[PDB]
Amino acid sequence: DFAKEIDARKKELMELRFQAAAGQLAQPHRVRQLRREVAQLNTVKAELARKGEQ
Amino acid sequence: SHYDILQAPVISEKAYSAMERGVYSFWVSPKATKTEIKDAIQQAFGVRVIGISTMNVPGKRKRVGRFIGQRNDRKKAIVRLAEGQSIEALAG
RNA sequence: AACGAUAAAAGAAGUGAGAAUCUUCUUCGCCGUAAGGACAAGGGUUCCUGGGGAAGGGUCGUCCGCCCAGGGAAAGUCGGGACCUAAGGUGAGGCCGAACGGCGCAGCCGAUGGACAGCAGGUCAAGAUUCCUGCACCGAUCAUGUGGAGUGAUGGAGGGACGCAUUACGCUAUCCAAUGCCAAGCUAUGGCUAUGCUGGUUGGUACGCUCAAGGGCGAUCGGGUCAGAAAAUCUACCGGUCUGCCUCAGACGUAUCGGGAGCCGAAGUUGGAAACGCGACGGUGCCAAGAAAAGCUUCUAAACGU
RNA sequence: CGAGCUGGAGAUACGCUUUGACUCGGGGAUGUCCGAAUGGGGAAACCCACCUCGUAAGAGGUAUCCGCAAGGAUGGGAACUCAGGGAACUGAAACAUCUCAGUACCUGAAGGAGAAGAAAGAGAAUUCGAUUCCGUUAGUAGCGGCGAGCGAACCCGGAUCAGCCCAAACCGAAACGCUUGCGUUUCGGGGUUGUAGGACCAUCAAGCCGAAGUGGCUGGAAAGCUACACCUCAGAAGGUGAGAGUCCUGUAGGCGAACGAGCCCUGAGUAGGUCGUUGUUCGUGAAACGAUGACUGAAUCCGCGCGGACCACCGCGCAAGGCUAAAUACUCCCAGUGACCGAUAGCGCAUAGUACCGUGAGGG
Ligand SMILES: [Mg+2]
Ligand SMILES: [Mg+2]
Ligand SMILES: [Mg+2]
Ligand SMILES: [Mg+2]
Ligand SMILES: [Mg+2]
Ligand SMILES: [Mg+2]
Ligand SMILES: [Mg+2]
Ligand SMILES: [Mg+2]
Ligand SMILES: [Mg+2]
Ligand SMILES: [Mg+2]
Ligand SMILES: [Mg+2]
Ligand SMILES: [Mg+2]
Ligand SMILES: [Mg+2]
Ligand SMILES: [Mg+2]
Ligand SMILES: [Mg+2]
Ligand SMILES: [Mg+2]
Ligand SMILES: [Mg+2]
Ligand SMILES: [Mg+2]
Ligand SMILES: [Mg+2]
Ligand SMILES: [Mg+2]
Ligand SMILES: [Mg+2]
Ligand SMILES: [Mg+2]
Ligand SMILES: [Mg+2]
Ligand SMILES: [Mg+2]
Ligand SMILES: [Mg+2]
Ligand SMILES: [Mg+2]
Ligand SMILES: [Mg+2]
Ligand SMILES: [Mg+2]
Ligand SMILES: [Mg+2]
Ligand SMILES: [Mg+2]
Ligand SMILES: [Mg+2]
Ligand SMILES: [Mg+2]
Ligand SMILES: [Mg+2]
Ligand SMILES: [Mg+2]
Ligand SMILES: [Mg+2]
Ligand SMILES: [Mg+2]
Ligand SMILES: [Mg+2]
Ligand SMILES: [Mg+2]
Ligand SMILES: [Mg+2]
Ligand SMILES: [Mg+2]
Ligand SMILES: [Mg+2]
Ligand SMILES: [Mg+2]
Ligand SMILES: [Mg+2]
Ligand SMILES: [Mg+2]
Ligand SMILES: [Mg+2]
Ligand SMILES: [Mg+2]
Ligand SMILES: [Mg+2]
Ligand SMILES: [Mg+2]
Ligand SMILES: [Mg+2]
Ligand SMILES: [Mg+2]
Ligand SMILES: [Mg+2]
Ligand SMILES: [Mg+2]
Ligand SMILES: [Mg+2]
Ligand SMILES: [Mg+2]
Ligand SMILES: [Mg+2]
Ligand SMILES: [Mg+2]
Ligand SMILES: [Mg+2]
Ligand SMILES: [Mg+2]
Ligand SMILES: [Mg+2]
Ligand SMILES: [Mg+2]
Ligand SMILES: [Mg+2]
Ligand code: NA
Repeated sequence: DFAKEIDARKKELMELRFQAAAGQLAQPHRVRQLRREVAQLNTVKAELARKGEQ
Repeated sequence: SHYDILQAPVISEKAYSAMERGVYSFWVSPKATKTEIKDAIQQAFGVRVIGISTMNVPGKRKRVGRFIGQRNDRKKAIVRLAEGQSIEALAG
């Protein structure tokens, strides 16, 4: 399911990128926030790798 | 995956007249190929692709501040769909 | 001093603060196997659009290959790679050497060569065998059907596979003439009233009991082990065995998709010329004796089935 | 740590932050492509694959040499160390020996150092006691076309000092080797030398806490002038509108974290020799000794090597097996300091290996 959680931020980042290429990018911060949420969402995966499996 | 292969739509008076033909034009990450670029377009927008063409494009060599500049480097791809010619309608 | 070839330039009109130099019009002179056009190397946005005017431009500059910004670059079929080999470069093993290193079989890399499927048009300001329209071709996977069985290799054979000069026949590109056709209008200067003048006068594809130079080819049954590693129903050797088949270059007709001077679309004739291109790997002569590999065609080995 | 932050960046929009941001100290996790590059190819950063994961998207592997295997190596370093190679200008007022110099350079190996190191030594006292470094000996002894010139060591004074284990004589094997309780190499015990021994037999970190001044005057502005004070384990320094002990940062001093770094034997193709050579002061000299390139080739403790041809005596030492910290060198990097520079100086650069030049190496 974590891939499902990731690609939603991906698609919003894509359509938001399109909007930036056009005439409307009124909240630039929503960009890097979404990128944050991807990094976090992957970093958490790393913590379930070594945990449990040892 | 597919979302971040697509770069940003071309905004060109030529590209927008092609918008009226069912033709769609947008930049992509240059190291991608046609096969994956097509399944990306059609995973994303839900539409059959019947025609792809692609072209590497050098970055223009602009100069700011009297420090000589560099290139930028892109790969515009043009695509023709089936008769189901919709995208998001977001054309203008 | 020079302002980079002695191929001249003139007028009108425009834009602008500003003009011998920028734009337009009408003339003039210069190249025309070029000083026109299409590519390869190489250059790297110089391309198109809109702006600018410091510096760059041998003067000027409203302009520029200069500066700023935005666009433009599309391929199953073109060129290269996912195919092949040449010189050369590499090169496990191997041969050498105070060290670093030097040679080197197979193999590998390496196009300047081999192999390989598309042609006609339209057209952005800026791309075209790439996009679009018309109509093809090539490989691969699958499905339906005919077929209802043999496929047939990192190995064998054929073949690809090649010189120079000269030259017979036929043809197209392409070029010329005309009282052929088609289109448009006019004419004065002294004349012509059109038999004058000007211009255009076919590309691709599909189908022909159509005309057609030229060009390619012998063909099986069997013997031998000692030949191609063995195999072999394929090759090579040897012995028996009887003009004709194929191919269309190109032309012609019919149809169709285009293009076509021009004010949407006319005509598409007869006569002549003619390639180094095509038919083709033709013919003849000559000595200095004119790559290799894959693709391609043919055979079994193994295996898989029947 | 306790209010800011959103790199230089100086330009706005957008936000983030007292449930602690930003910044600092310390760990993790991501880590495209090239590059020893290592799946195969290659004109670096691009082309082309295969195998298991297999739902895909994505992940993991696929070089060679060492080794059963773990596990190791390949490449990169300013200078410093050791080694294999090894110049020439030059001086000799010419030039051969000689010097320059085992200097430069090339190559190999390694580390924070390295090399060397535990006496078959030095040496002349029957002294000494591993190696390295410094002082001195001493430019003495010597070497030398006895020319130019080159040039030790011992004693003594310092820096630091540590000594250690294997081979083998004999036990016990096991495996293999043959006419019958033996001898080729492994594994344990044992055993390691010259006054001969041994066997067998009796604190630094990120940081936190930190004393003491006010009025008038000149002036654009106080830190200067002035007048009265105050701290001082703190008058080092920098900032602040001009010169500040008492305005700020600090200073003396004090504290200071989860994870954080840091001391019968005793070695043989040898010792020794002849031929070529060479190293130390050693240039064939009366030329010992070590060193190998070629050919030969011993002895055991009443034995072996040396003491500068050689002999006797008298002395010193046990070769042919290994390891070994520290005193030494250097400066890419960091800190402090300076009778060092301060914009033609100082590094080439107040930053740039840039612009620019070159096909390049390279210069700049
Ligand atoms: Mg296409
Ligand atoms: Mg001149
Ligand atoms: Mg004019
Ligand atoms: Mg005017
Ligand atoms: Mg002016
Ligand atoms: Mg002129
Ligand atoms: Mg002009
Ligand atoms: Mg006009
Ligand atoms: Mg031309
Ligand atoms: Mg080019
Ligand atoms: Mg180009
Ligand atoms: Mg132009
Ligand atoms: Mg223009
Ligand atoms: Mg322009
Ligand atoms: Mg100007
Ligand atoms: Mg300017
Ligand atoms: Mg000018
Ligand atoms: Mg392409
Ligand atoms: Mg096509
Ligand atoms: Mg090709
Ligand atoms: Mg090849
Ligand atoms: Mg070769
Ligand atoms: Mg070689
Ligand atoms: Mg070629
Ligand atoms: Mg072809
Ligand atoms: Mg046009
Ligand atoms: Mg053009
Ligand atoms: Mg065309
Ligand atoms: Mg002819
Ligand atoms: Mg006539
Ligand atoms: Mg005519
Ligand atoms: Mg057959
Ligand atoms: Mg006709
Ligand atoms: Mg081959
Ligand atoms: Mg802070
Ligand atoms: Mg700032
Ligand atoms: Mg590689
Ligand atoms: Mg590699
Ligand atoms: Mg690997
Ligand atoms: Mg000389
Ligand atoms: Mg001299
Ligand atoms: Mg000499
Ligand atoms: Mg040196
Ligand atoms: Mg070196
Ligand atoms: Mg090294
Ligand atoms: Mg001493
Ligand atoms: Mg001060
Ligand atoms: Mg005071
Ligand atoms: Mg011994
Ligand atoms: Mg000897
Ligand atoms: Mg000798
Ligand atoms: Mg002499
Ligand atoms: Mg002697
Ligand atoms: Mg000796
Ligand atoms: Mg003596
Ligand atoms: Mg000074
Ligand atoms: Mg300077
Ligand atoms: Mg100056
Ligand atoms: Mg320099
Ligand atoms: Mg250059
Ligand atoms: Mg250059
Ligand atoms: Na007339």
